[PDB]
Amino acid sequence: MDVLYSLSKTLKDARDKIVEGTLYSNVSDLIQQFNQMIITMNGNEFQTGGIGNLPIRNWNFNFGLLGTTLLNLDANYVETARNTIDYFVDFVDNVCMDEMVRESQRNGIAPQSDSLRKLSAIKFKRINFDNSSEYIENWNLQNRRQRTGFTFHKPNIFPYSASFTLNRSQPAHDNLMGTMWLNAGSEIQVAGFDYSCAINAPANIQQFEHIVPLRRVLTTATITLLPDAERFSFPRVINSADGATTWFFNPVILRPNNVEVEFLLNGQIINTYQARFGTIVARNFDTIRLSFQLMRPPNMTPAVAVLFPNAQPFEHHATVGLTLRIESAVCESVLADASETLLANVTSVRQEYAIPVGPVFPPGMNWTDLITNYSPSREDNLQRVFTVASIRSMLIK
Amino acid sequence: MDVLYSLSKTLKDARDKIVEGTLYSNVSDLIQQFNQMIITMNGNEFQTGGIGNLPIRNWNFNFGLLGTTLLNLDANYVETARNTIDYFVDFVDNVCMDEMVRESQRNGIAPQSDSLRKLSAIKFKRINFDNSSEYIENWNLQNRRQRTGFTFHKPNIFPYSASFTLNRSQPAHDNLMGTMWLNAGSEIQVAGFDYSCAINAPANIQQFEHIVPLRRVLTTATITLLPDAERFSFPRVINSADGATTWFFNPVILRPNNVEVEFLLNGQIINTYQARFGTIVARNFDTIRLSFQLMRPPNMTPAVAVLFPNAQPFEHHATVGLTLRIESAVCESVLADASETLLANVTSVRQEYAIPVGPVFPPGMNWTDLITNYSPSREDNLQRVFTVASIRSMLIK
Amino acid sequence: MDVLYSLSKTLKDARDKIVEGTLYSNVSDLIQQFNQMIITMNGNEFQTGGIGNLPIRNWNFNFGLLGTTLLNLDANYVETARNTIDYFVDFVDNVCMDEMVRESQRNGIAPQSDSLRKLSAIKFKRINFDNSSEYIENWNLQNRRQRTGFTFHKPNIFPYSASFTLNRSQPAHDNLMGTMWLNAGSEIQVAGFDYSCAINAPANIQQFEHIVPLRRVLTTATITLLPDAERFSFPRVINSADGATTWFFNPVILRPNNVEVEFLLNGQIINTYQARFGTIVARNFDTIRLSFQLMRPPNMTPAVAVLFPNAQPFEHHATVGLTLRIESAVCESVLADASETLLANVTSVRQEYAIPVGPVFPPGMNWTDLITNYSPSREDNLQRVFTVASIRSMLIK
Amino acid sequence: FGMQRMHYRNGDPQTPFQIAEQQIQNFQVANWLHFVNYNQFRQVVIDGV
Ligand SMILES: [Zn+2]
Repeated sequence: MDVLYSLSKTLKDARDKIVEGTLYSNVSDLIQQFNQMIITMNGNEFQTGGIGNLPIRNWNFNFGLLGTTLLNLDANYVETARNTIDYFVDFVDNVCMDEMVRESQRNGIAPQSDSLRKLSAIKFKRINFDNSSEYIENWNLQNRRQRTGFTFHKPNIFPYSASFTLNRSQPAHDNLMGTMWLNAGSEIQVAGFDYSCAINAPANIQQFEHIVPLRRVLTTATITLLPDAERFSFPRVINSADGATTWFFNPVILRPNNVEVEFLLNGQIINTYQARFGTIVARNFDTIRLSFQLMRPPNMTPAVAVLFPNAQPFEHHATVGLTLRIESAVCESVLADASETLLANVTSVRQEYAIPVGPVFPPGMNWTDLITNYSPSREDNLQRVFTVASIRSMLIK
Repeated sequence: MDVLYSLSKTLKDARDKIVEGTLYSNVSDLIQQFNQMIITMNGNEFQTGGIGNLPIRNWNFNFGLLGTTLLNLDANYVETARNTIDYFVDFVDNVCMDEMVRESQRNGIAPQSDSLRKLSAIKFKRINFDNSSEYIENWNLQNRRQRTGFTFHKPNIFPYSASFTLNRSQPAHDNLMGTMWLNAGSEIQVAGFDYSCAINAPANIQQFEHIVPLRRVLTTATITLLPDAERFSFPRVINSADGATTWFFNPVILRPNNVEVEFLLNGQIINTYQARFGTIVARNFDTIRLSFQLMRPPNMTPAVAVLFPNAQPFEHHATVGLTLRIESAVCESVLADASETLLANVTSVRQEYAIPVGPVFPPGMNWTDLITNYSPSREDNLQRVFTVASIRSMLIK
Repeated sequence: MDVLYSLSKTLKDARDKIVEGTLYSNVSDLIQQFNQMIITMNGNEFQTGGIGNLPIRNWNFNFGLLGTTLLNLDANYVETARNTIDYFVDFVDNVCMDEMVRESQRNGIAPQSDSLRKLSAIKFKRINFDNSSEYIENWNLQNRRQRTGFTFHKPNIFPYSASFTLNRSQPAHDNLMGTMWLNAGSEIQVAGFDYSCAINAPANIQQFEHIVPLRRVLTTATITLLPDAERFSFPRVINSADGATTWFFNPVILRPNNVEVEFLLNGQIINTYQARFGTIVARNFDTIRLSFQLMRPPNMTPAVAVLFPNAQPFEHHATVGLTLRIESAVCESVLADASETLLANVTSVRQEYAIPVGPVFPPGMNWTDLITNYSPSREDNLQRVFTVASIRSMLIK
Repeated sequence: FGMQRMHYRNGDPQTPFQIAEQQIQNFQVANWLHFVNYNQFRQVVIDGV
């Protein structure tokens, strides 16, 4: 695993530094690495593929060393090295696709393919080169039990969920109370409603609350908070809880009163913010607890006072909502986000070669089903496959 | 072109590695490159500028080599090298602005300025250094006909478009049917409507469809799909097709029934997703085909049943919409996106020096007009200018 | 300051390049740097912490050099170097937290902690290594008075603001005119309204305008402009100016007529765009001036003509809005954005160790209060603390 | 080429041809100096020997 990154690092540098006309002292230490790759790899033989429609290929290495005697590199020296690099870079593609496609349930952090088990001998350890990427540095710190961290831009921490809750209801569905929400990606939009507009509430104030637990602990997040749910603002018809009938929701929107956002960790309040919108921070949390309340306005112009009567026909329903959005955070387990394409490389290999459903991952690599039940057996497999997908992205985009 | 990147790479490293007090073995291989720049460049003379308000400057190189005899670098050695770097870094600015401003129609991939044509001799090829950036690596892989790829965050693949289509209409404009859409940046919001709410449709179901063709083929995209068009949710008045009269649109919103999203490539279905919202992938596609339908609810409470009568006056119009958004994808041609500023550097040079409209690019470098007719003659010019803008961004931000 | 970055650069490279089994020529120049760190640092003694709940620790350096005689590194050579790196990387954490927590008002660009004042002697200058990061390169260019630049993705340039303005009002609040806006993060949503729908305006056209001044000058921005404010599109009730009464706002939405966006610099028009939506550029500006107008439609179908009478009861109010959004720009002072987490590292240290409110920064490091009054005394402190937070992020995530 | 003397230390890690190929600017002289520097044998087992 450490020597699979070390093969790809000095094939990336060999296509970049060994160019025509360059001075020899620029590449004097790469060629000592590239010659010492070849000496270790000669005489061995490998075999990749076999699962699904992934074809079986056999690999055999018998190459010669590079020359170490020029002052400026010429077109003979480049063209005799390109037909050696192009055989190794085809070998690393078929080892990385052989490993992203396999999985185990007992110990997923171990190598699973036949070729990567064979590269983990002490014979092949002399190919080891620097480990400077983000995923190979966190592969080594976490293997010694030291603290790691991945930096994300808009991480997919919330599974998709769109539902509601009725705290007061009747079969006519004309005097209701409760909340509605959408949790999707890295964004929460909750909105509380009350059809009577707190005409009989004590002190004309109705209290709402919405609690979102996370799956993993986030660290040093940057969060944007805005006092409107724009998705629950228009008239719509909504089905019932069991799909029997439908009910109508015609909102008018007040401002949210007495907003309190809390950031919990094992039930302890780490941060809190009271009527403070814009950008906020959250240093360590795993549970977000939103709290906001509706207050009936005590003074109303004649255009407003017609909307909220005392009797039963309520044609304009009051609505109070919020909107939260995580911009960037630092987690310790691997996730998906909006910047890098490591999830897209894993699913595209499995979909292309028609791979059967195994014992660990959901069918079709569904991210909503995978972050919902994000077991420690799935975490060790998901890190092992995102790290191999990161090695393949250096050579083959 | 390859030696213009090689001038900027070792002037960036010369301001970073040649600092006061550093050990000599840290910079022992950079000085052999920097001295070998100077030997090649002496005795030559250059000329940049001349088009628009870009002034004409003459360049002449007569410099001395750097010393290779200290153990730790002192303030004499730094200050005698800064007054050599500051002349080269002024030369590279005026060659990069001379090339981003010119264009050709026959073969745009060739150098156009007078200075960059002169740097493409075999005399200047010994200045060549490593080619490790993203745009200079894809400049070399594509020059040998090998497969390339650029990674984008929210790529500007859709030209701006906001229009509608009426599948059923009359001059009164009170019983309509069709779709509305906004395609802008990397986001599609389509919404279908029906004023009668399928009271006379067969099985009370109305079918909608919206097909978006792309300009270039995208690969391994990460796409977010949400079941509401929030832009077509409020009451508005819309002009007619020929601008004669105006018509009114008062929506209420049902949920989209039987959603199918397809990802086509040469008419072949690569991927498909049926009633699956959240994050999805798309491994290879060039045409997105959205399909969704409106179904009249069979059971309605008395608050809902007043909205949809059988007769002609329809005061509340039914609406069903979707929302699609591309987070990150990998294309093969150059584009614009939301992370890097290579389009902004090209237009800012042309606007500053009052450059006349040439034969290839649209007036004012309008991106909506450039991605609409994205010919292969414009693709070769746009890659040649984004690559020069990437070289200038290393030295001068 | 320059030698604090140089300690962290060669401890990051020492954990990456000194691995088991690697060839000695790969690390032959790092060990000459790492041995020359140790010779300078021996015999000295330091002291960090003391403010808030940050504990006091004493540091003392007495270490031995590394061996320079192997051909391939073995597990003795790695394990004898890891127990030297782990003492230095604990020292740099407690110097970086000692400096992010302190501040001054006279000259904030000078070092404030006791340890960083002691590292600024000429004895410690031989530890200096390359300065290749973005923040340490802009630390050195700006220290000699040369032009710098930071590249941001969605920069937090606007303080949070949500308010309105009534150009025509009466205590009944039934015939109003004015604008509403939200300025938050990097997004402007302005919307102008008129209850009479220009029935008595000259030529039935009502003119609106909204001017947003910036705090710092932005350069080469990429801006998305869309012709709808989706936040001011639904019915809501709004309080009065002094919080006395509430007033009702029921919108219908026309399209914006005759849109002009201007980009000012010292009162001079740099760029202008007239009825051009989508993506636009802005090369140099510090003031955005939006201008748009409402026009009554001259031809109306019978469904539209009922909405806008001639008399006083106006139940459907006209609304015209815009939406602007900065995707990426280049500033010269430090800011916050949506990609990097340098603001989150500073506040998380101050919140964890219970640090009292000092003379410069707002209580709780409130970014809305800090960009509102962004004095040159706060700019020198904010750059000095974001640069230290960038050094700590290399070693400890 | 008008250069000074070598001023060579006994016990230099580099031979006098190795600190000469980085000082001389002539292409035809210095790439012969580079051939003499990095000239060695090649160990190949021919017939078991
Ligand atoms: Zn982004």
